[PDB]
Amino acid sequence: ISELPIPALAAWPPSHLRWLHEPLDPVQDKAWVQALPKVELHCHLGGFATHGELLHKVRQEAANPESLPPVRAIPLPPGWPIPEEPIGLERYMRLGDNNGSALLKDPGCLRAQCRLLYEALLADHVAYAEIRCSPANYASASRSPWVVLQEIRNHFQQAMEETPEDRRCHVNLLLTATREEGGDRSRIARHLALAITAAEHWKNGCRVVGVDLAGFEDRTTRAAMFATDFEPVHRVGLAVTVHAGENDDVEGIWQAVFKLSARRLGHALHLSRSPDLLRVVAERGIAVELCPYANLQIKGFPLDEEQEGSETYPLRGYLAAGVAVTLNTDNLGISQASLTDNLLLTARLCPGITRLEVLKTQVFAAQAAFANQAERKALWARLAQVPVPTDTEQ
Amino acid sequence: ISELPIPALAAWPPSHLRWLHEPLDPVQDKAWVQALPKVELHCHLGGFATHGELLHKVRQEAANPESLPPVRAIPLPPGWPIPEEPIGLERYMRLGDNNGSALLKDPGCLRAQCRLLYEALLADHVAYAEIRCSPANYASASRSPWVVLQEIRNHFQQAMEETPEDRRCHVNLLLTATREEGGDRSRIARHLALAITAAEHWKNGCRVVGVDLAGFEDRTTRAAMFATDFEPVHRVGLAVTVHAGENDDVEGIWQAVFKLSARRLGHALHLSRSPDLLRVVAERGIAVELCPYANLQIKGFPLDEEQEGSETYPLRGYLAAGVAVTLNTDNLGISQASLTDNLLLTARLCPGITRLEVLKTQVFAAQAAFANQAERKALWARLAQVPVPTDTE
Ligand SMILES: Nc1ncnc2c1ncn2[C@@H]1O[C@H](COP(=O)(O)OP(=O)(O)OP(=O)(O)O)[C@@H](O)[C@H]1O
Ligand SMILES: Nc1ncnc2c1ncn2[C@@H]1O[C@H](COP(=O)(O)OP(=O)(O)OP(=O)(O)O)[C@@H](O)[C@H]1O
Ligand SMILES: [Zn+2]
Ligand SMILES: [Zn+2]
Repeated sequence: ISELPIPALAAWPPSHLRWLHEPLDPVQDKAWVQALPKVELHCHLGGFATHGELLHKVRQEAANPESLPPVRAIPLPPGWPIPEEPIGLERYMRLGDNNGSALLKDPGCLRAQCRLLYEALLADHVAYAEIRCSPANYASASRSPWVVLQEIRNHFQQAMEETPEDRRCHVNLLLTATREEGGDRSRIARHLALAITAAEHWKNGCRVVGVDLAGFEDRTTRAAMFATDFEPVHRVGLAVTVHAGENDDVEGIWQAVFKLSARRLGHALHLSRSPDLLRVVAERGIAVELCPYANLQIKGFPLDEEQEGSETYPLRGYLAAGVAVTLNTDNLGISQASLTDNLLLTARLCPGITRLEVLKTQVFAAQAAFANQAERKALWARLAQVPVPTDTEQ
Repeated sequence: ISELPIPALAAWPPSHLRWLHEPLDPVQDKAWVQALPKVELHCHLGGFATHGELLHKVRQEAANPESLPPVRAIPLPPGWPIPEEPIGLERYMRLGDNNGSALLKDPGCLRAQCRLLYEALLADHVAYAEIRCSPANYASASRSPWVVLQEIRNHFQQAMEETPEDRRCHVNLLLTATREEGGDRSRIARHLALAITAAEHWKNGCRVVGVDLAGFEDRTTRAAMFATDFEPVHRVGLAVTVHAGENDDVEGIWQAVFKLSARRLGHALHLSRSPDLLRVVAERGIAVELCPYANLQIKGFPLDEEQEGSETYPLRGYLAAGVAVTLNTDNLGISQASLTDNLLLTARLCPGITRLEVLKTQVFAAQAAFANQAERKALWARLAQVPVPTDTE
């Protein structure tokens, strides 16, 4: 009874505890996961409303209809959101080209983008969310990166107050310090200085809690970030996550843990290959952020297999090894899947994934979130309200 | 009830749950604290038997009795274990000199030091212990520091194997860079190469799990530590622990976390006066090792107060701030107190400390231990068996 992730599970009757240990059903437990309080740690602001009906809602409320770009032709791959074959990362970023840099530069569009995304987290029962944005991408000749960040913060801080404290999601912001291919270390300096300033401007409500080192790949300009000077970042309270995408080495991961002092790892799908790194990543507490849909589409994994094969999703292996694994959505729009579909696609990606392990990935995320003491106790008190099962008759 | 540390406490009757939240009593709770499955993270091998009956049980086992040095007369202060005035740190170390490097160069005395200490951990109901030692301090012209360490390891492993699994204390070894370091980078290089080699020799039973950078408290050896590459230590899997304490050098602790990648801080008593550093130490999980008796005897703290002041023992503040705080013995011999007596003294150091806060320091210690997945899965299964209270009210 001392292996349950939350203390409230121990106070259940044996009928339900026996139910927690059976495999998750991706066709019947759709309603139990939905009511579950989730925790999002990898969500990109500029990828929420990329195509469909939400893209029109964002483009409709623009403050400069004349400035809005035309909606270019972005055809989704067939079988979407489960493509016939993977599409890659470069070809995956382009599906969200109807929204982002060239759309959200409109102050009006940014309001709907930040307010429609909060309504998508609330609908999903998210209790905590770290949103990732690049304010320097949405700036113009009259709106500096600090002005855009001011707006983004208060757009989420406004939605957070118009919501009852019982169902209120808590949104925090991560500044994606992108390793620009075309931009130089000037871009990094501005990004790291913007987070250090924001990391002390706000102490309550929406806060800038860390920096996301996207572009950690490209081990040719190695690294323009391992020069670092990240010590100011560490002394102001900020936390570092490395967006280890599009790469299959282990040396970068080693240097992110011990030179960058990173606390989370993004899309670290090849950790089991090196068991020495896997043991360190599990004893130091480093958290691994996995995105089921975004990974099945960029990389592609076997679906509905009946055995843990060689090329299977590493979620179950990570859990066995002790790694603190979390499940996220990456791009809500670009992947067309909410935080519930991703936790339900796990049943088909990892054969045998128990529905108790789902609660473990949520308890892990609750410990890997860059929240403060007040924010944690409010998050812990909301995951303690785990809903009771739906179908236990067999 | 989400605040309960141990999932097993959720299954207690509502009558007892209120008992936990009541303040601890350093007298009537002895039987309950004495039976708690405890975790030891700061215990020195060379400070176990410095005086008394134990000091002679060790000397009476040396293979070369004639080689034993004469038993000096070390006068313990009056009041001891609880002095009416602190004796400083340098006096504290000299207080134990009938044991340690001078005595434990004999294979017979060393064998009786690693087995009498294991009997003190069992008598105290310890389920996990990390013991720190300096093999190079006990080496002779014919006994290499690796020969000493290989003997120390097998004395504990042979003691652990002879005890039933359900009552067995798991002992792990930390290699300590002695406080007299920095002089030569040759000795800190032989020290880190011994741990990298030991961290691969043994993968089961008693293991070398980390290195303890003592002397960090000094400035001429803290730069030698910052000039030495610790990267090979991190790749092997060894963890790093640093001694804080008398030196209230905030800059030292900052660099020990982000340069040496330290996971634990020893005697970090001045963290509250640095609110910025107390947030990083409380959000990253860095654990703080506190020694209630070794801290009352080296620094001195108010006892039996009624309400918090401005200089009381910071264990209450640390816990509120979210810091992961552990309680240990430091030197079990030099201080006449076991792990049970250090937990009970917190009731006098910290006014109003709750019986649930005591059980938290043992869950914090369990998460701070440098044990692996197998060791951890067996330590949780022993902390979950928390004894039920005696009176209940
Ligand atoms: N999968 C990924 N791999 C690498 N970098 C990524 C990835 N996803 C996002 N990024 C980085 O995040 C930065 C911010 O992207 P975001 O999704 O917030 O929208 P955006 O800046 O409006 O988009 P874009 O530049 O594609 O039009 C991008 O510039 C890119 O550097
Ligand atoms: N409070 C402390 N602060 C700093 N260093 C300490 C403290 N207590 C012990 N040490 C260091 O711990 C190291 C190991 O001490 P231990 O108790 O194991 O005895 P020892 O070194 O074998 O004994 P001896 O000093 O008789 O040779 C010593 O080198 C000492 O420098
Ligand atoms: Zn991403
Ligand atoms: Zn010590």
